[PDB]
Amino acid sequence: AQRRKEREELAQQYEAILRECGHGRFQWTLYFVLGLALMADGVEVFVVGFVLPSAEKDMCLSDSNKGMLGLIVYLGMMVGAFLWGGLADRLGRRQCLLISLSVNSVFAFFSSFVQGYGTFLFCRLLSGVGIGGSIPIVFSYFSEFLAQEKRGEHLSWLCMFWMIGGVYAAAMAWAIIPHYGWSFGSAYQFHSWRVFVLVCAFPSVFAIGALTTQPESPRFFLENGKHDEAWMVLKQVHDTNMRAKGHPERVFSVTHIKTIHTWYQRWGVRALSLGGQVWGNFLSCFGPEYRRITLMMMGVWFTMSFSYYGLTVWFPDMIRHLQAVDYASGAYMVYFVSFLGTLAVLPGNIVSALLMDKIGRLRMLAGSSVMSCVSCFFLSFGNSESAMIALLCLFGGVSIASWNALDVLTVELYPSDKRTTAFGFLNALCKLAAVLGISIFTSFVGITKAAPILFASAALALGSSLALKLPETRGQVLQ
Ligand SMILES: COCc1nn2c(CN3C[C@@H](CC(F)(F)Cl)CC3=O)c(C(F)(F)F)nc2s1
Ligand SMILES: COCc1nn2c(CN3C[C@@H](CC(F)(F)Cl)CC3=O)c(C(F)(F)F)nc2s1
Repeated sequence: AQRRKEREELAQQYEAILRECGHGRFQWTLYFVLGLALMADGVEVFVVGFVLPSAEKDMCLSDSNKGMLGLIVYLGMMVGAFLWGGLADRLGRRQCLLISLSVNSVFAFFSSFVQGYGTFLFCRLLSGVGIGGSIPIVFSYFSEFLAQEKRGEHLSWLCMFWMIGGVYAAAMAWAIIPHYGWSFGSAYQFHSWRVFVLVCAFPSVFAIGALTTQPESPRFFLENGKHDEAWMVLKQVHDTNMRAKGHPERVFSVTHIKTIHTWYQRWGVRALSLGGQVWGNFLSCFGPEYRRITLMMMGVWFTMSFSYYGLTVWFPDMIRHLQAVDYASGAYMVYFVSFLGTLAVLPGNIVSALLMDKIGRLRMLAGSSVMSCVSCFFLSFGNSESAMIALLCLFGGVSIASWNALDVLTVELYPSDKRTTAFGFLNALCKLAAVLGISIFTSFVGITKAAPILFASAALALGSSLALKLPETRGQVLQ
């Protein structure tokens, strides 16, 4: 009964406290620290999508087992997303981010030394389970330090690190394992898939190391009744910002903050309680006051992920076909296209970041979705490799804006006590959509050119039609 009023008061006071702390060196530091975490997810996604389907041809496998590994890893990412997103609302943002990154790093490290396909599959699956939790936790964790004045722009600036991780993975793949030799094969060669697997883990290890230095989210502390810890963290933020700005004498004035109020047997009971609470949050996401928002969010996210991850398998085959037609008269191609795509995304992320708080989230999302639909439709007309690459750059440049807007909107539409639960559920749905799109678009490879693009464009059109119905959030305190 009373809790809604108490939480509204908490949000209103928290916004004022953040305005007192201001924006400065602390948020700039946290920005890079969490950017490393996003980069790790980018690296893993690239490895699953482009390296491993290329390595499947050298590692010995039965024909029926060829596509198994990516499916398994994406399902692991789905499970990890739901698990860590749910737990981050009960144990904390920093805690769960540390745990998930540790899992990812440990099993990525272990996968370098295995001597068989089964054990490699196991270790890679658990690495996926680990990394699946990063994005939902990262975005909420960063959002909880941002004042409403420029929260959208600051959240939008965060998405570059994912593309940077993709570029990092592609460059390391080209440098270390050209031709994608993957024999289960090193003897300390420094030019081997084991060394590539190790090098891909560096962003996650650095993320863990840097993240150990950062404080836990004070909003999480306040929502769980820990007044003094939240006060200490907020004082740390204020003092860091003011000392960096050359005003060490300024005093943090906040006096009091609103707050909300055998060994194995004990562990079992604890786990049961945690499961019950996570399930309660997940079911609350479909309560009468959030059901419609959740369903519309599901539709939009599913359609966007479906179209993108279907194109991830459509485009390389189109390039191969065009190259074959031209020749009728490698890793470097992937690295080159990835680098150009990142350079194309960059202007789109700059523009969307600068406009996010100027024109609102809904208009950004709708315009970017329409432009994404049309740019996807244009792919059917490419007659040559250069034109195809240019059109892919166009599509990425326009779609990054819609993904940014939907990230901000997803952050702001859900309350802090279940934000990471909602975000994790949506991210798990996105990875399920990735699985489905990859399989369905793989089924088209032998048939025709146009139907996959028409299908993706229709999916994006439906996504935009749903996106038009979401409520605007610009100019509101973080619920
Ligand atoms: C909707 O379309 C997306 C496609 N991206 N993409 C690429 C390169 N990437 C890889 C992407 C990033 C990550 F997912 F890997 Cl982490 C960004 C990008 O541009 C290629 C290839 F270069 F291999 F040919 N083919 C396609 S489709
Ligand atoms: C709801 O949960 C799922 C989310 N995934 N996701 C990502 C990761 N991307 C970026 C996409 C490729 C693009 F070219 F379109 Cl930017 C594909 C993808 O999966 C980001 C990002 F950091 F990139 F901004 N934001 C969110 S939300």
